[PDB]
Order: sequence, then structure tokens, then C-alpha cells
Amino acid sequence: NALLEAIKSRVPTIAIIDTDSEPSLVTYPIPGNDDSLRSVNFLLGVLARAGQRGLQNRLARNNE
Amino acid sequence: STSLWRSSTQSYIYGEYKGIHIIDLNQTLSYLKRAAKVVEGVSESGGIILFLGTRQGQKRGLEEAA
Amino acid sequence: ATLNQIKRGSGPPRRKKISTAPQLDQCPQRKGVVLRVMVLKPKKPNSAQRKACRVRLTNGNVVSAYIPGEGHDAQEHSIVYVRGGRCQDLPGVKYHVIRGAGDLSGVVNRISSRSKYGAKKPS
Amino acid sequence: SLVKLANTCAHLQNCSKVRVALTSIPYTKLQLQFAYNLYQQGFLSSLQKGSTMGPDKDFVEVTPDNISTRRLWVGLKYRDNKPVLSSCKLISKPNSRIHLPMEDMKKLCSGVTIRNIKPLQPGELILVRAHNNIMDINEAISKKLDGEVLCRVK
Amino acid sequence: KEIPRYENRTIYGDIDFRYHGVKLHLRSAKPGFGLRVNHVIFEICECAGIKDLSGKVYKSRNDMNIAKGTIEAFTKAQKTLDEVALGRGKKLVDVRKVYYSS
Amino acid sequence: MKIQTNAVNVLQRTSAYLKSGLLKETPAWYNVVASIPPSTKFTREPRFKNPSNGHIIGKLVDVTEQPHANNKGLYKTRPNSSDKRVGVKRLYRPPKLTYVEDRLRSLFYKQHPWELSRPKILVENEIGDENYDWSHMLQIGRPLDGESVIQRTMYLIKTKQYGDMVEAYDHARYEFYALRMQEETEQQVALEEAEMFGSLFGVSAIEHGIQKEQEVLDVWEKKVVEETELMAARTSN
Amino acid sequence: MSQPLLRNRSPEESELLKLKRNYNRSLLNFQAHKKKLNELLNLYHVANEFIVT
Amino acid sequence: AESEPFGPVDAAHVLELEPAVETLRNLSTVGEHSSGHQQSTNKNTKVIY
Amino acid sequence: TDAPPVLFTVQDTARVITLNRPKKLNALNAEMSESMFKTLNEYAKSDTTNLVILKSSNRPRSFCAGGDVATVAIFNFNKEFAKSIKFFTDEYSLNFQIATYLKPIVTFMDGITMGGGVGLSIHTPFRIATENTKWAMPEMDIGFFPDVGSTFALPRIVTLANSNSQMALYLCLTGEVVTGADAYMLGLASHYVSSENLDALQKRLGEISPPFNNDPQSAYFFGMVNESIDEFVSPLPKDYVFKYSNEKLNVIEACFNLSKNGTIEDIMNNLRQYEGSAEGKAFAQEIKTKLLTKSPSSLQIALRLVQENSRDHIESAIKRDLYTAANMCMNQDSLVEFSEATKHKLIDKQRVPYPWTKKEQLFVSQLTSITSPKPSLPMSLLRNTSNVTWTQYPYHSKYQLPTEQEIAAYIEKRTNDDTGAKVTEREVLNHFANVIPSRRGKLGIQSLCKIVCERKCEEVNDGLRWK
RNA sequence: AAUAUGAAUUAAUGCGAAGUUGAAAUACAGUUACCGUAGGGGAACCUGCGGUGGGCUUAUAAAUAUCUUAAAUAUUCUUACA
RNA sequence: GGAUUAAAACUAGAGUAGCGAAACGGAUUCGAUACCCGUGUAGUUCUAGUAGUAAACUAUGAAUACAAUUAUUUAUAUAUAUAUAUAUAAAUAAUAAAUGAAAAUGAAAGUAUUCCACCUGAAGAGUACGUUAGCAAUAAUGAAACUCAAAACAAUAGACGG
RNA sequence: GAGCGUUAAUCAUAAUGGUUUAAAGGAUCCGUAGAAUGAAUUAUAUAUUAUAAUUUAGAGUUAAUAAAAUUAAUUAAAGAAUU
Ligand SMILES: [K+]
Ligand SMILES: [K+]
Ligand SMILES: [K+]
Ligand SMILES: [K+]
Ligand SMILES: [K+]
Ligand SMILES: [K+]
Ligand SMILES: [K+]
Ligand SMILES: [K+]
Ligand SMILES: [Mg+2]
Ligand SMILES: [Mg+2]
Ligand SMILES: [Mg+2]
Ligand SMILES: [Mg+2]
Ligand SMILES: [Mg+2]
Ligand SMILES: [Mg+2]
Ligand SMILES: [Mg+2]
Ligand SMILES: [Mg+2]
Ligand SMILES: [Mg+2]
Ligand SMILES: [Mg+2]
Ligand SMILES: [Mg+2]
Ligand SMILES: [Mg+2]
Ligand SMILES: [Mg+2]
Ligand SMILES: [Mg+2]
Ligand SMILES: [Mg+2]
Ligand SMILES: [Mg+2]
Ligand SMILES: [Mg+2]
Ligand SMILES: [Mg+2]
Ligand SMILES: [Mg+2]
Ligand SMILES: [Mg+2]
Ligand SMILES: [Mg+2]
Ligand SMILES: [Mg+2]
Ligand SMILES: [Mg+2]
Repeated sequence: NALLEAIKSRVPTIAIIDTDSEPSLVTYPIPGNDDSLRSVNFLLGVLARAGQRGLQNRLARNNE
Repeated sequence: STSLWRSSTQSYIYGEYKGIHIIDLNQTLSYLKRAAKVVEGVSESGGIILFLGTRQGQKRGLEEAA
Repeated sequence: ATLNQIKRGSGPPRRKKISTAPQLDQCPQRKGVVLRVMVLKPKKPNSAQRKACRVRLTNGNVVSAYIPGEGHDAQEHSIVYVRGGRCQDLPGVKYHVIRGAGDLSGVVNRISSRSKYGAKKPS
Repeated sequence: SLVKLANTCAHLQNCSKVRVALTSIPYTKLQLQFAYNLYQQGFLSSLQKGSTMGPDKDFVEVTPDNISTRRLWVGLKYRDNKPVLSSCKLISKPNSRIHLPMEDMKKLCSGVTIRNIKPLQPGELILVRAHNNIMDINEAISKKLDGEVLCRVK
Repeated sequence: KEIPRYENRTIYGDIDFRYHGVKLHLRSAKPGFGLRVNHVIFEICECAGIKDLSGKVYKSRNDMNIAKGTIEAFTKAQKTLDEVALGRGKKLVDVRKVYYSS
Repeated sequence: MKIQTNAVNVLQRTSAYLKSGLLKETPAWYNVVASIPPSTKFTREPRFKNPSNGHIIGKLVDVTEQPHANNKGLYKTRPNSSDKRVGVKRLYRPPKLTYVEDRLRSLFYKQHPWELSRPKILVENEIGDENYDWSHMLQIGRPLDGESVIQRTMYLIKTKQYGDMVEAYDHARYEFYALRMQEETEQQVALEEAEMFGSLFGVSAIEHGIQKEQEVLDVWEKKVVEETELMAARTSN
Repeated sequence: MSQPLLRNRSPEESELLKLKRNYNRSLLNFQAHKKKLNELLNLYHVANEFIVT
Repeated sequence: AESEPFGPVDAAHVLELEPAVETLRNLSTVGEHSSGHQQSTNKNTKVIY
Repeated sequence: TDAPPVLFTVQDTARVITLNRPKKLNALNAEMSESMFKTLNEYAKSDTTNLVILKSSNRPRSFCAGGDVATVAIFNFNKEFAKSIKFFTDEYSLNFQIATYLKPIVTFMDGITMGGGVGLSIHTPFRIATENTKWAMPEMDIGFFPDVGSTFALPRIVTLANSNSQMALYLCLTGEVVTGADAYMLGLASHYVSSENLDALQKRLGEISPPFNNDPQSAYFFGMVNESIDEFVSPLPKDYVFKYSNEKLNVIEACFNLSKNGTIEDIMNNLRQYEGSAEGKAFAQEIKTKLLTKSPSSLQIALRLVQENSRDHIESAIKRDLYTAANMCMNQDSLVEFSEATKHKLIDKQRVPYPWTKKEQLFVSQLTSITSPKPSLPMSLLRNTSNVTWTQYPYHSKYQLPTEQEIAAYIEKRTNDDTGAKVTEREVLNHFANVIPSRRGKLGIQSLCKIVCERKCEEVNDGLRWK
């Protein structure tokens, strides 16, 4: 449901794509195990820190 | 499980082992880096990033990511 | 059909309107003599006393022709001219008699569409 | 064999629909000339000789001993989530072969339907066979050649 | 949706598209040719900005399915010259346009 | 499911909205996605080698490469039926990964069934940190278990100290027995020495089992009595 | 493209091919002939238990 | 070919017409007072009075 | 009928150029150079080609073992000087075309990249190295000079101990071979990608295209190419340790620090009078030994070119290499031994160094003549589709590891800011790893910054001073 | 002998209105319908023999489940430790 | 063109328990030329023939090339630390894609090629007439006029169902 | 529009078709004609065809080895039950 709404709403999407999952339904697939909390939290953590660095670079350019 | 294979994922598969398909981590790393750069770009641009996960136990990771 | 079946005759049926006035023999109209004037009942859901006439054409074909207009002076032995055109609610009446031709006069006091009812122009 | 060519054109359509990157076709002169024209026209990424099991890495001379096991391996192209080689159909069919003079080939490339052949469309490739050589229709018109209009690729 | 238009007046080449029971045969036309197509297709072309077009509908002529089929054909059955050129690694030249160029 | 088009072309559909004027303001993601294009080929890719054993995929042995007679004493002069079947499917089927170590692992636990009873932790710490010198069996960071034997056997065959895998395996097995005997004694002696200095323990393993068996045997007593009384009434019928 | 599509067998290659094929047919005939004789020998060993008189 | 030059003159050959620039030049020499106006190739028909 | 020396293929919108001389380690002859030079001009005119990829079909054995100088030696022995000058006009003209090419060129240095191979990659802002990369400039042992514009590139791209071209002179005069990660850390390679990932990278390069109304020649697309390669970069091996230690970097920076009129003898003096750590002293003797087994004339010519092409524009530096090469094949003053040494090593297999005879010290006028165009021999570089010149590479800096001069500029600027703040090593690492858009997360960038601060900066209180 | 015409004479069928005698079909249509064939009956239809599903795939449990440091330790953890 | 072709039917000679058109009776019913019951002839059986028809159905002609998966059996082969494991085919089941009016089809009802049969509104009609074949019942071939603007399929929501 | 209407006619107006369920797969297979269709390489010719030579991937023949006991025709037997 969420993926189809994202397509309809032109919202780019990222998703973990397991071997039984359809890659074309998302803009940026990440091939990987989606059943283990360790694997998911590992990939989520990397994406979350990447976002944090972007946020820190935006707040830094405002200061200087 | 190889019995549950969605053959549209064929190009991501490294092989089968112990009745399951092994995902090619070399491609996972490249896709992950590309996805990470997108998150960084949207965050640096001020966009709204929504993290959706509804499997049991994911809340803690999802809340900290947000 | 295969290419050889088409070579042997297979093809789309042709579309061309078929004659609905076979008794005229491909003529615009034919003269005739009224054998008997009759009144017929429309098929449902129509109700009326439709005036028709049995006519023997100059080619020997006997037909049933509808007499159009309000009121007619057609009798037996009257010379009439028959044209194509069926009476939809009367089955078996496939022709029309021409008003104002032969012994059939034009519709009395017709004001509109006079040419269709053999009525001359009032001075 | 025009039948073999029909089989190959249908095979390429089937492979494009599933988006396989590499497939094989029968090893014959006509098939090789057909594939080579597609390769030069940018419809195929690669064209390699090989066997039933795959493309050859090193040259393998073809002889009667292995002719029955030879295949031609072609790479299909996909860009912007669309297949580059979407359709491939014969014009001259086994049961109705079409030979055109150079004058009629010029009309076909000019928008005129000749012998029920729909005219050449923008970005389409029509191949012609003349004296057992396969070439693009525009090249046959340049060489003043009359030939059989074999197929159209888009 | 945005639909590709050749010279912002017509379609790229010809289209033979099947939408359910509707067989659509659309052909591109010369400048000043006008719209000579099914009335349903005519209205769509007017809104889309197509000025020159010829075509014929076979089998089903259901208005609803002609309209939807036409929209689908204009998007899924067309390829721009630029997209063809990039996919094949070739240059595609409009001869008529070059003839009137400097 | 059909290969979707609308998820990867959000930038192009959005660009049409902006060019026409249907969307006034550029979205924040727009520039980011433009600089980092999505992959949109979704193709099936051939493979020509099994990464585990290096076996070549897609190679046909021609009759010219089989000049000598076979095990039956016959020469091969023509391709057989298998050689004449197209094998494109093998290029696309995910290769079955195999390892020689898997055969030894099955052997070790068939010879030592009770090694299975030693709990194993499958949760990894960091595979990249493992700096092991398999000249010796013991390693800092990992337990002594069947895998210690398998890795020792591979090092022996890799260094060519032994030629046959069986001989290297037997050599590793004895090293494993020696280490297991030294640990069985360190534990027995440590318990004995502690009791001799006044160490007290609440429940032993044997005692723990007795208590658990009592809990089960108490519920079983009730049910037996109940079901030996319903039978008496039902049978009386 | 310039490579010839097929190279015909040289007369020598055809000679060696014929030798192998003749050998294959002859070896199979011989092996079947010897198998039949070994079955005739094993039947002779037991024909003392068979009754014809 | 991706790097092949194709220009108005090449297009004219493909369409089997004189170059468009030539057509413009020939249309400018039509005026009775314009340069290039010439009509003599037809004076080759025997006439008797 | 024979396999073409260089193979050209299409990879979606990318055009792949593959060197196809495996038996010669992809050595570059006039035929190869001419083919590549002509095909690149066509791709520059094309509007369907976004980038070019220069690779080899012999990887990981070699990418390009160097120009085919053994054949040029035979020409000199046969007085076929016209043939020799054709070989250098083609090669140097191809090196000039690559340097000024307006579309991204991505070289896969998967194997031995020595000599001409360096010219195929050094001039591209996207020069990818692998574990199998072996970069070297072994011309001093053959009697030739550092060619293919290496005297204009190395003094401008090396990262460590290259303030005055000291490291550039060390590589060109000693012929030291650099391997994989070390080449990336020195600036010889813009990126470090595992060989196994080259197939995937090639496919991604073919799939990316300029967005909206941007041509492939825009800076925007160059950034896109850099990002695509970065997605395939992987962390360096855990055990990896940079090849040159600070002490070894101190020997090069001091012993190869000459003036505008320096000489090879001055370097020999420093290497013979060096004082410091035992490792540094021993390291200086090793350099002295090596530099005494080279061609006495080649070393002087190399130093001349480095001191001349380190402040000149690209076109004049490449043209000066053509003049030098021609003025060496035709040995008018018997001042060089390029032809005889080349036969001693390549045409004939001889491990021992060629016994040198021209062991004099050429004068400033003699060096000028050997590196200046003779008015009798007119030679010019072939014309390319760009026909532009400049004194600084337009893209190399953005997409490689920063140089020691860029880190100094930020410390000086930060130290002289109105903020009155203290420059700290931690702040330096952050400014180069998480600030610059094109360098964000660049492999081995924090390691390089720590090597520079530990050897160039003085840590006083909570601040850093540029010693 | 053929063709055409009329013809004693005689056969089949459509439509129209419009009741009559039954209730054959559509639901398990109150006897599953229909196909082929045979016999019988005011009329639909009934009966025998085989065939078909265009009717029963409309298909949906004889239930029973286990032991290791429950926490001064897991649960907390915000780029830290290493 | 040829051959074979269920059940019923027919021509001869045998057989005839049971079943069972018809017929004659008993019931049921307002009536009951029926459904149920009895007595039960032809037939059902065998031999030698005639005839060539069935919802003779997968309501789906045959051949060839080709396209994404899973499960389950079967077969052949391979291996061994000997009972499994690995391969390649066939069948069946559920599907992707594709096709389709849809129901659905799924290796075809998909992508293609080759050859044959057949269709062109309903009703009249598979009738009339003629012809051919058969002991016969019949089988094959097979119209037109008149009349009408209908007629049909899949699916939808209801209503109804002894 | 000095014509207009009407009747009688001709052309155009969907095969850029269909046959499980709507008209339409022949009960089945065998096989003749086919002015139906149909492999590979090379060389000629007057050229998508012809001829010649050569080839084995379709289609066949004979063995070897393994497997299976069904389908026709005929003959000889058995069984439970029924009257
Ligand atoms: K009934
Ligand atoms: K019946
Ligand atoms: K019946
Ligand atoms: K027949
Ligand atoms: K009986
Ligand atoms: K059936
Ligand atoms: K048939
Ligand atoms: K149908
Ligand atoms: Mg999963
Ligand atoms: Mg009743
Ligand atoms: Mg009833
Ligand atoms: Mg009933
Ligand atoms: Mg009865
Ligand atoms: Mg019955
Ligand atoms: Mg029913
Ligand atoms: Mg049903
Ligand atoms: Mg009888
Ligand atoms: Mg009875
Ligand atoms: Mg018979
Ligand atoms: Mg009948
Ligand atoms: Mg029938
Ligand atoms: Mg049946
Ligand atoms: Mg057959
Ligand atoms: Mg009949
Ligand atoms: Mg229905
Ligand atoms: Mg007039
Ligand atoms: Mg038509
Ligand atoms: Mg069909
Ligand atoms: Mg059938
Ligand atoms: Mg039928
Ligand atoms: Mg065979």
C-alpha cells in the first residue's frame, strides 16, 4: 500500500529488497535480508547516520 | 528459501547455500552507498524523511533514525 | 484462413444493401390495377385502421401497397402507380401507392409536404 | 531458411520481454549476417560465436565435428527501463516471398505502402537480402540493388 | 501526463495499439493535415495539442475504451527520436527539417 | 509481477509537472535524485563461474578435446544428445555454492555426536577482525570446537604437510582430543580444589534435574489418577 | 566475420575418424560375442542337472 | 553514424530536390527587372508564316 | 583478419576503448595511438556519447606496460628517424587530447601502468587503481626521459612531499614502482576500486546520463561520474600501511629540494650529506645507489623538464616532450644513449645496467638544445577537437585526495581568521572528510590528513602551526 | 430429351391475434438435464441402452509439547569505547 | 481417398440366467397413456455381416522454434564420508509475463512459422427437392422464398429456490 | 436551391477477421496430389531459385545395454453371486 501511494504521489523511496521482493517497486533498492532485526537495524543505522551528516552540514553552512 | 524465489531478483543473487539464496554483498554495498547518499542529500536539502517499518521490534531503530 | 484457403475462395463477406422491392423488377415505379381495397390492423404495440390495397402490377406480380395520407378515393379497378417502401407496422405490405398519380387523387386540403401527397400549390 | 529467421525474430522478442541480457541463436550464415546488421545498427550489445553451453572465450574453429553444437550469442540492450529491441518481424514470409526493385524500395522508404508492406517508420531498420548478402534497405538503394525485403526491426 | 509530440504537432511514426477490444491504428501526418480520426480521439488530440493525425479504429468502438486506449497508446507506444538515438548509439536526422536549415 | 516503470521515473514525471507549471515549487528531493540516477535495467544477468569452487559455467567439451577412449573403451566421434541441447538456463540459475569443509564438518559430528550438545552461538561479532594462525588449534577469540579441527585440517593440506585429507584430518583430531582432555581435567580439579577450601553450592546439575523431573512427575500423577477414574466409570457402562 | 563458417575435414582427419568409428563398432560386436560365450560356458556348467533322457 | 555530418545539401540529395538556397536564388531572378532573368532555350521551334 | 590492436565497443551511452595487445603487455605503437586519437575526435563530436572508458583486455596482468620504444630503437639503428618522429607525434598528440578532453574519461589501471600507460591515465581526473596496479616511470634505465606529459602532471597532482616537486622528481629519477593503495594515497590514482568491482562499475558508468538540459561536458556531469565511482569504492585493507614513512618522506622533501637552477649533483650532495634518523640516513644511501645506476644524461634532462614543465601550460609541456624525444632519437651531439640502452634492455634481454659513456655534466645551453625545437626538423602535435591550453588541470583536484598545499591553505586561513580560534587536528580531519561536497567520505582521506599534520604541523596547546 | 409456362393434385413452414388441454424446461424446477438411437403416447413428452456435465472439486481437524546462572549481569546506551 | 469407429438398430444362425423398450396388469392421482410395483416380449450375449452415427468433449486440428518460477512424482545418469546428494528430461499442480469480451489459458487460449478443416444475423433448417450409399432404420451432400431487428456470450447487482 | 423531395439503382462506410465458453476443429488416424511448406557449408549460374559437391542439428535403419508387462487378435482357465 505505502509503495503504491509513493508511486502515485511521486515520492522517491528506498527499501530493503529480499530475494522474494519486487525490486522495481522502489526507486533505490537495497538488496539484503529483511527478516533479521540485526540486518535491518544495521542498514537503517547506516542510512540514519548518512542523514545526520547531511543535517549537520546544513546547520553548519547556516552558521558560516 | 529458494522455494520462495521471486526470479526478478536473479541479478542480486550470489548463489544458493543451505536451501536459501545468498545475496551478493558486493552489490548490496554499492546500492547501500547510493541509497545513503540520497538520504544525505535530502536531509541536507531540508526534506521530510519518513522511515516506515511495521515488523515487531523495529520501533527502537525507527525512532532513533528519525 | 490460410493463404491457400484465401486463394481457394475464403474471404470477407461483401457489404451491399439488398433489394426491398423485388416485385418492381428494378424500376422506380410500376403501374397497376387495384384488385381489392382493404383495412388492416397494425402489429402491436400500434393500433389503427391502416388503409391498404391489393394491386396487380403490369408485370403480373400482385402486391400489397399502403395508401398514405388522410382519406383516399381508391377503388377496385382503379389505376394506381406503385413505388418501393414498406409499411413498418403492417407485415407483408412492402410498397406504397403514389398519391396524385393515375386514378388516386392527391390528399384533400394538404398544406404541408404537398409533393409527397400529390397536392398542387394553392394560388 | 526464412523459417529459421522467423524463429529467431520471435526468440528475440521473447527474450526482450523477460529482459535477459544474453541469449543464443542458430549458427548459420544468414543468422550471422542478420545478427551482425543488428549489432552495427546498435540493437545488440555484443555478438559472439560459441556452443550450446555459452559464448567461446577463445577462438574455436568450427568443423563438421562440432557444427551441430555451435551457436551465436547476442547481447540485448535496455535503456531507461525500456528494451532497445522491442519488436522484430519478417516482411518476406516463407509462404509469400516479396522481391522488390530498387524503385519500389525507394517508395517504401518514402511513406508509400508497397504490396501491403507498411512503410519504414522513424528509427526502424528494414533488412534486405541480395545475392545472399543482408544489408539495410537504405544501403541497397545506394547500391542500386534489387532484393528480397526480409524483416523489420524496431 | 505528458505525451511525446513530434514537432509539437503529431506523433512519432505510426502506432498499432490494442487496448482490450479496441484496435487503434494511428498514423503521423504532414503539417497542415488536420485531425482525421475517430471523434473520441479528436477531442483528446485537441486537449493534448496534437494537430495532425490520421487513424482508424477496428473491432470495438466503445467510446470509453477508445479514450483510455488512446491515452495509453500516446505514452506506452511512442519513442522519441532522442530516446531511439541514445538507446542505439546512433544519430537520427529529420531529413525534412535539415532541408530547410542553414 | 510486471516490471514497474513509475517508481524509478519519479524525476521525469515530476519534471513534466514543473515544466508545464502544474507544480510551482521544485521538491527538495528533485536535485538529489537528478544527481544520483536510479538503476532501471532490471535485467537477468548470465554467470560463467561458480564463485565457491571456481567451476566454469557455459563451457562445452568438444569431441576434439576427448581424443582418448572412455571408461567403456569406446572413442567419442560425435556430439551426444546432451551436447546438442542449449544450456542457456545454466547461465542464469544461481550457482549452488559448495565447500570441501562441509564434507568434513558432517564427518566430524557423525564421529562425535555429543559435540552437538555443546551450545554454539551463531551470532557473529566481526568477521573482519579474525586474525587466526592455524599453525596451532587454539585461537584467542573463538571456542575450541569442531570448526577448530576443520580449519586445522585445511591448513595442513594447504601447507602440504600432509597429502591425503584423511591423514590431515586424523592429525587434527588428535590435537583436538589433547586439548579436550586438558579442559576436562581443569574443570574437575577446579571444582575439587574449591570444595577443599570451603566453597558451597546451592544446587548441582544432578539436583537441578531431579527438581525438574519432580515438577513433571507431580502433574503426571494427578492426570493418571483422573484418567484411571474416568476409565473405571466409562467402562462400568 | 571474415572467418570461414565451416572448415571441411581434411582427408587425413577423415581417415582417423573412420578408424575410430570402425573400432567402436568392432569392439562392441566383440564384447557382445564374448558375453554370449561366457553365458554358454555358465550354461554348460549346469547342464549336468538338466534332463534330456 | 553518431558522428556523421548531415547538412542541407545532403538532405536535398536524399529528397532529390535542388538545395533550398538554390530555390531561393532562382526565385529572385524571376522579376522582369531582376538579375538573371533569361528566356531563350525555347527559341528552337520551327514556325512558318 | 588479425585481431585489431585496439577494440572499440559501446556500453549504453559510454564508449569503451580496450587495449588489445596482450602479448606485448598492451604496448602502444603508432597504429594504436592513431586509432585511439581518431576515434576520440569522433566521440567528441557525437551527442550520444556521455563518457569514455579506457581499459585493457589483459587485466589484471597489465593495462599498458609503456610505449613501444623497442621498435623506436630499431628505427634509430636503421636511421628511420621519420618513423620514430611519427611514433612520438601520435602518442604525445593522444596524451594532449586526453588531457584536454571535454567529456569524462575513466581509465581502469588494472595492472602494470608504466610509461605510456601513465600517459593514458595521468591526464584523466578519473584514473582508477586496483590491488593489481603497478605505477612506475622506468625511463632512466633505458636512457630516455619522463615523457607523456609526466613532467607537467606529477609536479601538480602528487599529494605528499611534493611542495617543490620533490616527490615527482623521486619517482621520475629513481623509477620506483608504486603498487595499488600506495598509488591512490600518493595522488597517482584518483580512486581505489577492487578489480572484482570493475565489471559492475563499467555497467553503472554506461547507465548514467546528464540530467535535464545539461550536456556531458558540464561540471555537473563530472560530479555525477565521481559519485558513481565512489559507490563502488571499498575500505582499504585493515593491515595496509602506507609505503613511505614520515622519515622517508623527510629524506625526499629535503634531498630533492632544488632551486630554479638546480642540478642532479645537488641532489647527489644532499643524499650524500644527509643527517637525521638512521632510517633516513640509510634511505638516502639507497636512493644514491639507484641514482648512480641510471643514465647520467637522462637524469639531467629529466630534472630540466621538471623545472620547466612545472610552471608552463599543458600544450607547451607536451610540445617540449616531442622536441626532446626527436632530439634524442636523432643524437646529433652524441649526448644521450637512448638507442643503445634501449637495445641493451628491451631488444636484448640483459639484467645488468647498460654501461654508460656520456657521464659528463651537460651545460645549461646543452640541455636547452636537447629540449628546444630544431629549426630544421618541424614537428607539431596533431589537432584535437578541443584545442585549448591551461596551466592547471580543470578537474584533477576536485576528485583526488587533497595535496599538502591545500591542507596548509586551510590551516593558514583558519589560523588567520577573525574568529581567533585554534586549529586542531580533529577540526582538520572534519573539514576534509565531511565538508567539501566532492571529497565527502573519500577513502583514506583522514589517514592522509594525519600524515600531513604529524610531519608538517606543530601542535602547541590546542592549536596547530605550519612548521 | 431439355428449358419455360400453367396445372388437377399434394407436402413443408412463417407470422399474426387468440383461447384451450396439460405443466415439459429454468432452483435438487419438485423423476438431474441434454446427445445419439429405439419403442410408445391428445399434446407437450414418457420409457429403454450408452454417452456428456453444459449438476454434485458444491471439496475444509479423531484436540493434547520440554530443564540453567531473573539480573550487583539482560532490559538503559546518542559517534562513545576501543 | 482409405481405414477404424460407443450405444441403439438391422440381416442370418445359436443362446437366453439376470436386466429390460413394448404390451398386459397393480398402485398413485381430480386425471396419470408417467414417476413406484408385478408378469415381463424385442434387446442386452456369442458367431458371420450391414450401417458409419454420439455432449464421438479438452465443446480447444496437426507440426516446429521459443519465453519467467515453484512444488510434487517418474525416469536415466552421476557420485560417494552409503544411503542420501548433484544433474538432465517427462508428467501434474499453482503461478510471472503475455493474451483475452471476460470466465480464464499458462507452456498455450503466450511469442512466431507451416499446412488442413470450418464460420459470416435470427428463424426457416441440418428442413425441402435431387443425388449417392444401404436389406432397412437411415447416412452423406444440402438450398431458397416468406418474416423480423433481432439474436448470442462473459460478467455485475438483485430476486427466488420443494 | 431552378430546383427540392421521393422511389429504383451503383460505389463507399471493418476482416490492419474469427472457430473452449458467442456462427465456426473434421469421431479418429493413415496417406495421394498440392500449380503447399521445409536443414547446413561452398562453388557456379541466367540467382531466395537452379545445379553440383560436401555436411549432420530434422527424419529414419540396425545393433548393444537397461527397462516395462500394457495394447490388439486368438486360445485355454478361474471366481463370487444369481435363477
Ligand atoms: K423431465
Ligand atoms: K436422447
Ligand atoms: K431417450
Ligand atoms: K481426406
Ligand atoms: K434374454
Ligand atoms: K468429456
Ligand atoms: K486437420
Ligand atoms: K474465443
Ligand atoms: Mg525476507
Ligand atoms: Mg410431472
Ligand atoms: Mg416440471
Ligand atoms: Mg425434471
Ligand atoms: Mg410407455
Ligand atoms: Mg438415461
Ligand atoms: Mg442446472
Ligand atoms: Mg459447476
Ligand atoms: Mg437375431
Ligand atoms: Mg416395469
Ligand atoms: Mg463396417
Ligand atoms: Mg442422425
Ligand atoms: Mg456429427
Ligand atoms: Mg467418449
Ligand atoms: Mg507424426
Ligand atoms: Mg439427413
Ligand atoms: Mg451466461
Ligand atoms: Mg444548375
Ligand atoms: Mg476494406
Ligand atoms: Mg485455431
Ligand atoms: Mg477433435
Ligand atoms: Mg463438432
Ligand atoms: Mg536422431
